[PDB]
Amino acid sequence: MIIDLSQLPEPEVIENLDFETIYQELLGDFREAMAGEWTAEVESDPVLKL
Amino acid sequence: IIDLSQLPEPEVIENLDFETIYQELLGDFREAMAGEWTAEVESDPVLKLLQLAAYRELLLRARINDAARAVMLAYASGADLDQIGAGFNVQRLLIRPAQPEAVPPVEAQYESDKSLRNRIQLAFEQLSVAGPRNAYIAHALGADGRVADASATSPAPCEVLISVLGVEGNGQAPEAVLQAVRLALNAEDVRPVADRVTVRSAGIVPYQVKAQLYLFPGPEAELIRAAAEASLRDYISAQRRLGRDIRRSALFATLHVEGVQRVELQEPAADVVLDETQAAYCTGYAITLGG
Amino acid sequence: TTCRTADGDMLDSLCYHVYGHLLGCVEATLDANPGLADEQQPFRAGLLISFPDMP
Amino acid sequence: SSRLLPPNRSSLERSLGDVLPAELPVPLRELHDPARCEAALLPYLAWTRSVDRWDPDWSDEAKRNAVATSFVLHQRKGTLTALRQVVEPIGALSEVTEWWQRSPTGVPGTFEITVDVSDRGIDEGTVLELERLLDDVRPVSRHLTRLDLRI
Amino acid sequence: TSKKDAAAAFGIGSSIYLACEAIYNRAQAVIVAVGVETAETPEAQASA
Amino acid sequence: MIGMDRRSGLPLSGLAHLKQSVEDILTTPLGSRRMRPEYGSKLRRMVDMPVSEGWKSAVQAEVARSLGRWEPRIGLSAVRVVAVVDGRVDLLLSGVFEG
Amino acid sequence: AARNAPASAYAAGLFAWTDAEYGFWSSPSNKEIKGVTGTSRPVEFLDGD
Repeated sequence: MIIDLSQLPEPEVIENLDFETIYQELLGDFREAMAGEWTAEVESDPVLKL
Repeated sequence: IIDLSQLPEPEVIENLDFETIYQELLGDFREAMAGEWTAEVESDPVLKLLQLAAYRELLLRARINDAARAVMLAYASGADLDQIGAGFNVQRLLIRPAQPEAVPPVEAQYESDKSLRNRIQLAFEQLSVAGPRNAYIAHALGADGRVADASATSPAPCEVLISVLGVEGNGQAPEAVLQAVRLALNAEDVRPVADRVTVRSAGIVPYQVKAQLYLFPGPEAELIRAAAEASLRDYISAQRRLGRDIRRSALFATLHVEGVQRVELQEPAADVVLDETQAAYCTGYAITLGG
Repeated sequence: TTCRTADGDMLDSLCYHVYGHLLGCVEATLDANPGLADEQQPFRAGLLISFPDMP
Repeated sequence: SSRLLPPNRSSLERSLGDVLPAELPVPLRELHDPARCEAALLPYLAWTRSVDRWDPDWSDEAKRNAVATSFVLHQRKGTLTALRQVVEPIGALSEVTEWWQRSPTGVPGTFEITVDVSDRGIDEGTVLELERLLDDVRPVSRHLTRLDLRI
Repeated sequence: TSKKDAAAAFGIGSSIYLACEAIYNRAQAVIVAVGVETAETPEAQASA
Repeated sequence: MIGMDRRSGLPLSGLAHLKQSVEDILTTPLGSRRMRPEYGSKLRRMVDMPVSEGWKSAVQAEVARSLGRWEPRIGLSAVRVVAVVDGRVDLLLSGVFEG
Repeated sequence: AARNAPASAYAAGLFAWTDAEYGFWSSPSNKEIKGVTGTSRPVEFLDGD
């Protein structure tokens, strides 16, 4: 009497990922860390390369 | 059957602090920029990038560790043992499931933690149907209104003495609940072997404890006194879960909470012995303060 | 829809030509591929990436 | 790395592409292979495989085979084959008893076994463990506490 | 043609890699390097 | 807007930040950026195309496109092909200064 | 630490850089050397003397 694997709930450690919810955090971790000394959110600025 | 999820945490990757990660990145950076490093190069925007990068693998050494907890049965949380128990033939069952007697008060309930993991621990003790020491144990934990089992044999061979203990209240388990183990052990035992089923195989002696604790002059003595029984009233029910002994030191360490400088014990003159056969029951406690 | 890479191809460049956008389309490719992330980001000459449908 | 960055890049950005990612090993698949676990976290895996008896004195070649073959030992407890492999660190397989070697219908006790173990590598001690090391393989009432040994 | 090409062809820490290190930081140009073995006396190094 | 210099990390806002963004755009190809396949220029793909009067209509478009997309603080004046020497095409790009 | 370089390879770094930046008709005689951190026997050039 084995249980089929297709009726299990989804686990905790598997995460749907997003590039944006990592990259928009890195904006919101660097902008507050500069204290307004960096304010060029244009993509050609070489902070958005890195 | 001992819970492994009550230990200090194991580190599969080392967990460095923020400062030695930063200087480890700077050293690699100097080697890469060798021949080009200048005082102007280490500017304020560049340094604040490196202070981010020292923090991101501070959250990745914390990511590998927090992932490796929930893979091992040591410190795995809910909705994640279903992936581990499927590897050990463990499916959660229904203990009075969601029957809506009335439709707005929904009453849904599953098996909780720290006992479903125990079944996973006993998963490999359910493979052998030739009856080792634990297969009589690990099949008798299919019921709910009991506690775990212990096996012994004093008489002539193929006479199994199993002690079906049960935690539901004051001692004696009902004989109608005793008949359920033969419904759980029919095609799991060996056929020539024959067991006798004794619920209380040695006897019950009444025990107590009387402790005169001290608290500090300071915070409130209502929630600190009551916090001692939060680690004690679930501890006494876990003693016959392994069938093993209680000590004098069990009556000390389960009463040390935040705000304790010394404790004291008077109820035993000397410690008693409780073997795998011998067990006892605790009737009623009274832990107050001396101050 | 399994495709074969080359030895210098990269993941976000490949699935932009296939899908047309990259919002939610790269990490879904790493999700439905066993051991792709373990492999180095500059892919080897003959690895197989199975691109899923409905990104 | 440097290649990941666009072709037009300074030598400052080319250095930061090797530093700002800062990749790490993920030693997660090695946690469930007993032949590839580290020695510091090996008794975590010995718990979930229900390894009943364990010693912190063996060599690492003698510790990993006790975890890897913990499935086969508990799968067929009654069979002789598991008994052969439960004595793994003590290299010993000489002789096993059976009914018809004794003529008067077995011993009183319905033929509890007196197995043979031969150890030449270690001579000091090694006796007081063997009456309880074989206790988990032994059923509760199919065998009696009679035992034989050999050094 | 590059800073890594001088480290592989003459070794890091050589006296001629340190000269290519001086060039590839300011500029990026083609270097036709010869490279000689270290003579014993400093007077015989000039003859090499 | 205040940004950092590409080499040497120095914070410069007006003069070289407007120059390190335009001069990078003309030689950065499309798809070289990570998760941004539309940043860059087609000027790296304009190499070895035949120099016709329809080719200058594309380069004056791609200068007006790739700078019109990702550099709004630059007003393009004129992209005049002024010399064809040895296959080398001299395109003069005089840009206005803002800020 | 700070070692003494022959300062001849650092001058050829400027002859190769000005030909790529300003052209082969441009003298490298005002351009900056990047890797240095000093100069043995420092020479005097104050403003206009």
